[PDB]
Amino acid sequence: GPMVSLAQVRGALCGALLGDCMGAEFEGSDAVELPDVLEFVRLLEKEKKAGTLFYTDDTAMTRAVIQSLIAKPDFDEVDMAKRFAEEYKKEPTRGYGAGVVQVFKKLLSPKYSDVFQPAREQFDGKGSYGNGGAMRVASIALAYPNIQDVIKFARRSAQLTHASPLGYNGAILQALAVHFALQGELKRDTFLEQLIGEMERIEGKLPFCSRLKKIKEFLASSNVPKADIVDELGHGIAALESVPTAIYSFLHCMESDPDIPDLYNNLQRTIIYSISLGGDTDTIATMAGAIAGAYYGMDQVTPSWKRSCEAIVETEESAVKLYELYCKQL
Ligand SMILES: Nc1ncnc2c1ncn2[C@@H]1O[C@H](COP(=O)(O)OP(=O)(O)OC[C@H]2O[C@H](O)[C@H](O)[C@@H]2O)[C@@H](O)[C@H]1O
Ligand SMILES: [Mg+2]
Repeated sequence: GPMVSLAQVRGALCGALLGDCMGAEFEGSDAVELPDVLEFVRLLEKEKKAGTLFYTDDTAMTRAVIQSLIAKPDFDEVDMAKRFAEEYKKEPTRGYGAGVVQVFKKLLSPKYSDVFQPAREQFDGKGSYGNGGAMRVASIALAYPNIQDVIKFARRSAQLTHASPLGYNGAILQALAVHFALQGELKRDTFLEQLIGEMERIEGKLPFCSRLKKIKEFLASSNVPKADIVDELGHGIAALESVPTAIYSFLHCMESDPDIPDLYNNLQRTIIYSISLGGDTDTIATMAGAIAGAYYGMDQVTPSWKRSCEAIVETEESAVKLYELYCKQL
């Protein structure tokens, strides 16, 4: 349908920033109540001062990825690794995982010449199964039209910290989700078909595909409890329990949720619903918000919501530069 607009590249970046900043406020609290979320959102819209919400590691790594792609459009993983590690070093308290810290320490030492190696040594050679690969990967889909490029650069961006296939395939799936959200206004069943299609290839036991199948099920039900969603899809720091959950959040909120006032637009709905799931609300909201931002575009990123976020202005700016990458690759 559409060729991809700047509105959609902005959409996706602001969506992710929103999901980070807002979901951070409920993170690690795993009983979250939708009433608390709505109450927070109302308070947010009335805030007199701007920039009251600070972003976390999710956004910090995101901006590193973007500065790398801008600087090295061809994709330079050494450059990207350098940016990750210096970002960590500049702002180490933004919320990073306890494991991934050790990667940044290693990459910052003279001791390593292979940038993938520290990630390979995580957890006894098995590598991290965490969602930190996925939480930052969106920009790959915004910079690279060609799905092949999206897959291999998602893998490789992720592999700088997440050496387990659980870790890097989560990053691929989340980057795919954004890719297809972008390519016109796809229908729910087509969107899933695409994702199952690509992940059956990439994976083939079949963890992500089975979660993705589980998702197909849930969208054929109506009034699915949050318990059931959390039970099957998860709401965890593990990529396997967050990426599919974020994807489900996005698809669900294409339609009305009886419990969320219809005066909230689709992207708002998506963020509110993500946070209501609890767990790692931060990373799930940032991922779902990126998919939703790519799909509905900037028009659903409301002035009252976005003015609350740290670095909103810089985010909007960076999207123009991402957009130019995208346009170059066509
Ligand atoms: N293979 C493994 N073996 C044992 N434990 C693991 C393994 N993989 C992960 N863990 C556990 O997973 C934890 C995180 O793995 P990390 O690779 O540090 O971090 P991230 O970048 O994925 O970020 C994950 C979230 O954390 C932040 O809030 C971010 O904002 C994300 O929301 C470890 O400390 C382990 O207990
Ligand atoms: Mg975080």
